[PDB]
Amino acid sequence: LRNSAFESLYQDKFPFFNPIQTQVFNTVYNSDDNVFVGAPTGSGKTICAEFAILRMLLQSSEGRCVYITPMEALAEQVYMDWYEKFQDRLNKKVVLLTGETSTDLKLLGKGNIIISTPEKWDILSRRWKQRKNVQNINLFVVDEVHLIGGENGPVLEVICSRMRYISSQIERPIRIVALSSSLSNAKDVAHWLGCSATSTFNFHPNVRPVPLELHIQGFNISHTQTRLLSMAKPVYHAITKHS
Amino acid sequence: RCVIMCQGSKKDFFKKFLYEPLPVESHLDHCMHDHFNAEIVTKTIENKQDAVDYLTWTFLYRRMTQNPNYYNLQGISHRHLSDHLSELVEQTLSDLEQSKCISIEDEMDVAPLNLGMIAAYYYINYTTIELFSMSLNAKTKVRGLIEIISNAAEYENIPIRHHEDNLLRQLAQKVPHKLNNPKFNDPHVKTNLLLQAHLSRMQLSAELQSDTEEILSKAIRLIQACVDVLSSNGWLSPALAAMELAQMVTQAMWSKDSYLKQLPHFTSEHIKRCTDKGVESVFDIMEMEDEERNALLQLTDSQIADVARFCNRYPNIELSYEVVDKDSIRSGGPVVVLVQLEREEEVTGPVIAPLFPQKREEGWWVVIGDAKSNSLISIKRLTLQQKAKVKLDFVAPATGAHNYTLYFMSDAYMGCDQEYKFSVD
Amino acid sequence: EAKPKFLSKAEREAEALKRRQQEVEERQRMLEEERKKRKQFQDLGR
Repeated sequence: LRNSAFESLYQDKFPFFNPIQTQVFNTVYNSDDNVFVGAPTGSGKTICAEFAILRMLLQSSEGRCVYITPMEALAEQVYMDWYEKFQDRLNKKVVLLTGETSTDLKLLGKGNIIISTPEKWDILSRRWKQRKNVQNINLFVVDEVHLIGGENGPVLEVICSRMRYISSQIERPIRIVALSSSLSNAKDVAHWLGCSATSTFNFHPNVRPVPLELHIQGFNISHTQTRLLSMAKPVYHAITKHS
Repeated sequence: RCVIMCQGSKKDFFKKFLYEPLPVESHLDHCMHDHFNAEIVTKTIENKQDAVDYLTWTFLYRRMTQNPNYYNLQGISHRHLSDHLSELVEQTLSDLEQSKCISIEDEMDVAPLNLGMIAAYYYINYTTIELFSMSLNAKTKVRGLIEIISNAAEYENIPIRHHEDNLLRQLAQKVPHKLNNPKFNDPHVKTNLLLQAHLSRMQLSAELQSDTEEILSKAIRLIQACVDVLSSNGWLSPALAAMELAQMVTQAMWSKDSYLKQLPHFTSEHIKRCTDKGVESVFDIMEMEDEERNALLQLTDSQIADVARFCNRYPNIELSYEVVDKDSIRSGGPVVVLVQLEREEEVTGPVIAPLFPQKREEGWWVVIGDAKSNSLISIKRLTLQQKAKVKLDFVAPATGAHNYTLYFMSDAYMGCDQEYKFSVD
Repeated sequence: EAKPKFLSKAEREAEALKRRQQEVEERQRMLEEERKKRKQFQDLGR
């Protein structure tokens, strides 16, 4: 990484990045393309989001990341992470949007890292011709775009499609960094978010820094309270066998 | 390590989708009408050709060509893709025009109507306002309005779990309005009972107040949508009923109870003792002395900390209103009434929300109407923080003077129903 | 081509009627050529 203030929030955490971040770093930090990072949950893709944010804060310090997480508790957790990381140590304003349109325009105008849920960014981006602060964002990170195939998932798709459509119209591209779980059809999420074939880092579920040993126990009990009570002793036996 | 205990019917479904990477498919074609309405009120979608052109920007277009049979397609050719997208858009825009949310002229060019502007302003499902403008008449009231708002499609994802039915039946015998045909498999009558139990500030089970906080997050935009649909429909009394419902759902009190249950740590002993003396409002109580504030009923030293900052933080706004050309107005001419809203105290913090989950900023409705004819003349929402300005024009018909009434109604607090009656022409 | 054009429902079902008329015409054409093949096979043994 380049700037000393940027390393001063990663010094004592870890000396070396995980191999996903090593492979993804030169495209996220040292390039300006839309980046898809498809890595399993636990690979540290939020540090790839932070690479994009450090690039956006290198290009000009009054830049504006917008960070979309599909679950509101994930938004709270990354707000607690990045308020300690980017506001305490880089003095860049990290705001987290709440469901009020009157104060979200103020938080978007005043903040450099705009945490959100899709429905909180949907009500801002629906009037993106009016709101200039929706237009000139410099980076749009979408954590966990693999939640596009679930409930409250069409709204995530509509706000990323709108954030690509805005970027097709506003004299300056909104650099999308889509983080996700490891996808099979990641060429479609790359083609939908403008990622290259070289900037689409779709990894495998076996690529994780700590290898997952996944055992699956079938319980052929069709009644579900009976299955749920028949699982109670194998829970303890799985605890004694595995950890 | 991860040990997934699952039914053996679901075992190979997990042996697929957890070791090999994830196939994601967009489900936008079922949840389409909201965003189509929203891009129509933005004038992004101005015709059906731009509806297909907007739909090409989605993940749905990119996944219809790689996995066609997920989306009821029969091929990836330009004919199949173009006609499936055209059927998708002409089905959703038929659903929006049949909802009267948009208007389709020449069968090609779409435009936003009133209901679509209301549905995309405060982020409401199109079928909820399809239900609102079809289900609010000129004589609805807060007794039925909670049935209207509880029937919103923003509440169909409330959870019905097992053992949820009979304690809701226990809730169906208590709350201040009864339910005609209550089926406790319904999400909607559950949100009706939970709205009433929040308004009656009843004790709840923890798993039910866990869903009541889910309800009240989306309640206030639904009530503002009711305010705006009755604003466009020109009905004074249901609009003021909705403005009353907005403030009481934030202060967790009923309308047929008096206006001091709003204050923290005040139970029915205070209602019974203040009715038997001659005092009913908080303006009937805040005009006392500190000892007289304490010589009315019980007291403790945290009560004096919270009730005093409650009286600090409620809106102390009085009026100023202004009419140009009072005698010199005739039939046909548009006329103004200008309102300055003299707030006499500092705003330090949001509304007091002790039972409401969100940090809400207070709003206002400078609304004018007909005290006899029940005709909603005009209304504007307002956020001020100090004495600000609001102008509002309208048109008066012929044969002379019309006696209008100006109301000032909030979405968060009692005791400020300032109405001032006057006449023009 | 690349950009999918909107086709109206009347225009879509007119295209579908023209399509199904085409393939019922080639089914009729293949059936009468089947009759031709059958007559040819029949009179080479008669």
